[PDB]
Amino acid sequence: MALSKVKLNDTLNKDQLLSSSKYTIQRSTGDSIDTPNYDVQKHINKLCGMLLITEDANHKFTGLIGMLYAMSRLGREDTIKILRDAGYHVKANGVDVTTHRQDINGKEMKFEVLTLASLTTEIQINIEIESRKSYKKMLKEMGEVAPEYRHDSPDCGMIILCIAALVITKLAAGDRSGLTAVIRRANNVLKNEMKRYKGLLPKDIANSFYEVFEKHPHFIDVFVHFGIAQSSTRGGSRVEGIFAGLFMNAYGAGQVMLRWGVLAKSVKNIMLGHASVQAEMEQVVEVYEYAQKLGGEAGFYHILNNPKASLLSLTQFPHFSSVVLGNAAGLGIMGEYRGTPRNQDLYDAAKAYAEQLKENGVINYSVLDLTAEEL
Amino acid sequence: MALSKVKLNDTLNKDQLLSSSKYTIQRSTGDSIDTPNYDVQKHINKLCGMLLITEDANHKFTGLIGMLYAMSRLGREDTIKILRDAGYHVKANGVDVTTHRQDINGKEMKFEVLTLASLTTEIQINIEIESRKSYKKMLKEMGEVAPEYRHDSPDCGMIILCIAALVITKLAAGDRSGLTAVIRRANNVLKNEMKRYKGLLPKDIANSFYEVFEKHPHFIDVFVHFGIAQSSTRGGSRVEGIFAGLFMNAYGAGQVMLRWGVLAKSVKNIMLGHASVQAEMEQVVEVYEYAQKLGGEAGFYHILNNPKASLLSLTQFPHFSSVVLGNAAGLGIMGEYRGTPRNQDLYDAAKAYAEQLKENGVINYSVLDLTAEEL
RNA sequence: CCCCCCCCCCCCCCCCCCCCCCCCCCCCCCCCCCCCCCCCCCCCCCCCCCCCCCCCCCCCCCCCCCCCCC
Repeated sequence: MALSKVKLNDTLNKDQLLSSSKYTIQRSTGDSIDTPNYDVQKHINKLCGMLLITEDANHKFTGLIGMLYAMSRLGREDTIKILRDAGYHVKANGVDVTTHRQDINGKEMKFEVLTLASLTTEIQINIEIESRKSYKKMLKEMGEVAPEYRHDSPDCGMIILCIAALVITKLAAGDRSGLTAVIRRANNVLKNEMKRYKGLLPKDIANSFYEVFEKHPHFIDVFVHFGIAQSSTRGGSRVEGIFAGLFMNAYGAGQVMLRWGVLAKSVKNIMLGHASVQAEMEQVVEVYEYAQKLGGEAGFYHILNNPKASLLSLTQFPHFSSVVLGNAAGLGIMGEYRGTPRNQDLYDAAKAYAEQLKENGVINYSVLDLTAEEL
Repeated sequence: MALSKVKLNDTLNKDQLLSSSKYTIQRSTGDSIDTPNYDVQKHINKLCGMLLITEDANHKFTGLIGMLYAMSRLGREDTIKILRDAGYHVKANGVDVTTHRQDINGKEMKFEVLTLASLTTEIQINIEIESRKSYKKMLKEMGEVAPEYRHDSPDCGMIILCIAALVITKLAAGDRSGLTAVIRRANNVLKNEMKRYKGLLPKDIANSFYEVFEKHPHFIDVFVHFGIAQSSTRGGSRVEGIFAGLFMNAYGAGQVMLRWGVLAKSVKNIMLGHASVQAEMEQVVEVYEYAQKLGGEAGFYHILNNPKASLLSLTQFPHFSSVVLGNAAGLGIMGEYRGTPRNQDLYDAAKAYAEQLKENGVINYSVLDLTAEEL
C-alpha cells in the first residue's frame, strides 16, 4: 500500500523527453546527392539488368546503383522529402539522360548515360560494354534469348533490391557478420532468379550494399522508407512479393530478445516465478507496454540507428534476460546467437525446464466445452 | 496478473506500419498500355468470338485479348484510374477502329482493325481470316448457323474471361500447377459453352492467361478489380452469372489454412487443447482478428501480390498449423495439397481424432428446447 | 374582517514568531539466431402456391348551477 505505490517510470519518461524536444539538429550529408525522378526509373532498371546478365560481374557500384533505383521509385520529390524529414541538408542533383559519343575498338559508338554525381559516365558505359559481351555469348549458347533472361525484364531493379533487403535483415549486428546468412537465404529464396541471371552473385552484391550503407548511412534511412512504400503497395509481380516478404523479415531486428520474452511467457516457463525475476517484472512490463505504444515504426528502430531503440533493451534486467535466453536455449531456437546471460544459474534452470517442456504435451480440456462427451 | 498482461502485438503493429507510410513508390510499367474505351467494347467481343468459332485456334494472343475486353468493360477512364491507384505510371494508348485494305488470295479486301500497341493489325486480320474458314465450314455442316454458335453472341467476351477467372482461382500457387485443375473445372462448369464453340480450348487459353499474368503482372491487378466491378453488377446473362461465381471461388486463395482453422474449432478437434498449441493461441487469435478487421479486400491479397498477405500466414505457429492440417487430413479434405506439418506428432494425433469424429454423430438436445416431450 | 405580550444589541482573554538542514557522490551504450509466401476442392439453381369470400350504421335516460358562517 504505502511503499508499493512508489515507483519511477523511467522507460516512458525517457521517450517523453526525446519526443518533446523544442529544438533540432541538421546534418550536412556531403557535397551532392542524386535524386533520380520517376522519368529515369526505366533506364536505371535497364542498367541493373546489364549487371545481372554480365557473368562474373564487377559489383563494386551495384550497391550505389540499387539505391538509385529505389530513389527513382520514390521519385525526386518524395525522396528529398524523406531526407529532410530525417534532418539532413540536401544538395539535390537532377538526373537527366544524355547521349555520349565515344570510339570503342576504333569504331565510334552511342551510349545512353545518366548525369550523376556518384557515377562517372565512363564507368557507366563500361557496364553496358561488359553486358553486351555476356549477352552475345548468351545469344550464341541458346540461339535466341528469352525475355526472362534479358536486361529488359521489369524485375531486374527489384531483383537487386532483394539482396539489399536481405542485407537489412542482418544489419542488426552492424558488421558484415550477416553475410554468410544473407548468401544462404538468397540461394533458397531467390534460386529461380539466380537461374535466369548469371550476374546475380549474392556475396558480391551483399558486400556492395553493406559498403554503401556503411559509407553513406543516410541511404539506410532512404532504403527503409522505400521498402515501406513498396510494401504499402496494393498488388505486384511475384518478385515484388518476394522483396516485400524479405524486407519485412527485418521488422524487429535487434529486438529478438523481446520476442523470446513473449515466448517464455507463452510456454509458461517456471523460472519466471523466481523471486529475483519477479522483482524486475514491474519494470519489464513498462518496456513491453512502451513497445506496444510505439507501434509499427518501432520494428525498424534498430536498423536505422534510432537512439530510442536503446529503450527496448531487456539487457537492463539481467535476471529476466537470463531466464528468457535460457528458455530459448532449451527450446533449441538460439545459437549461433552471441547473447550471453548475466545470470548463469537462472539461464541453466530455464534451459533445463525448457528442455523438459517439449517432452510432454498435456491436453487441456477447459478451452473448448461440450455438453455431452462419451470419452 | 503480473506477467499475463505482458504481450506484444506484432501482427497488428505490422499492418499499422504498412498502412501509415508517409511516402510512396511508383512503377514504370513499360512503354505503352492500351486503354480501350466503352466504344470499342462490342468490336473486342466480336474479335473474341472469332477466336471461339475457330477450330484448333491459335490461343497465343487470347490472354492479352481477354484483358483488352475486360479493360473495355471498365472503360478508358476507370481502367487508368485503377492502374494509378495501384501506383504505376501510365502511358495511356487510345484505341480507335480503322479500316485496313489488303489483298488476300489476290483479291483486295476490307478489314475492321484496332490501333493497338500490343497487337499488330497484321495478326488481327489473321484471326478474322482463320475465323471465316471455320465459319464457312460450320455453315456447310449445319446449313444455317444458329445465333448461339456465331461470333456475335454477347457472351463471347465473357466466355473467354471465364477461364481467366479459373486461372485466378489457382494463381495462389504462383506457377502453372493449377492448369490441370483449371481444365477439369472448365469441362464441368463450362460444358455447355464448349459445345457451342469449337475454339473454347481450356488448356490453351488458360496457358495464354497464365502467360499474360506472368509477363504483365499489372494486368492481374486490373483483372481482379474488373471482376469485382463485374460481380458488383445488379443482374446479367447466365454466363456473367457463371463468371462471377467462378471469380469469387478465388476469394480467399492462399488462405486455405485459415478456413481449415475455423473448421478445427468448429468440429472441436481435441488436439487444440494441447499445452503447446494453447501457448500459441494468444497470437493465433491476433491474426484471425486482423483478418476480420481487414474485411473484404483481404480475400484477394494473395492473388495480387499484396505484401500484407504474408501477415495472414498461420505458418508462424507450427503447433497450431500442424493440428489444423491434421484435422483437415483426417476429415479427408486435404490432398493433393502440398502443405507440410512442422509437428508430425501433433498432425498424426489430430488426424487420428478427426478420423474418429465422422464415425459418431451424437445428438445434442440442448440447442432446441421443448416444454413437453414424450420421447 | 384582520389584530392585541415582552424585548435593542454589546460587555473576557490574546500579535506573531523563535530548531536543525543545500545538494550530490556506484555501475552500465546497444546489438548478435533462424526464417519469404504459397500449394486441396468446389459456380449457383432446381417443389408447391394468387388473393378474397360472414355479420354489421350510429343513436335513444336524467339533470343548470348556487344557497351557512365569518
